Formats: sequence, structure tokens, C-alpha cells
Amino acid sequence: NTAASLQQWKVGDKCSAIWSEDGCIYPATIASIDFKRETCVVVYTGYGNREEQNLSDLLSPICE
Ligand SMILES: CN(C)C(=N)NCCC[C@H](N)C(=O)O
Repeated sequence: NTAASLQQWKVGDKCSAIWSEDGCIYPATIASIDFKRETCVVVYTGYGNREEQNLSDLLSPICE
């Protein structure tokens, strides 16, 4: 189940995010967090793409 919904993040943290385009988990680092939108922008590592994710949706990063 999705137990990791108790996520609290800071900018510059590595994580994994769901790509809007494929819907898959990809490695991304937090570029900015807007606690009011309860969301944060992540930059997909290796790609350079950036999109906004929910703090609670963010998953633990890769082993890199
Ligand atoms: C998780 N991400 C961002 C990716 N798997 N990206 C691949 C496509 C990257 C290209 N700049 C584009 O956005 O079209």
C-alpha cells in the first residue's frame, strides 16, 4: 500500500517523481517547494525536465 504519504521534504533533496507524460517513477531532485500549494517542482535527473509534484506524492530517491 502507499504508506509513504507522510512525506516532508526540503529543497535540494533527491527523490523520485511520477512523470506526467508516462506516469512512471523517475529520479528527480527538488528544485523548489511551495508548501502552500503543498507541491514542489522537481527536476528529473538525467533529463533536466522539471514539473510540479505533490510533496506527499514524492517517493524516496534512487540508489545514486
Ligand atoms: C522523467 N523524464 C523527464 C523523462 N523520462 N524524460 C524523457 C523526455 C525528456 C525530454 N526533454 C522531453 O520532455 O520531451
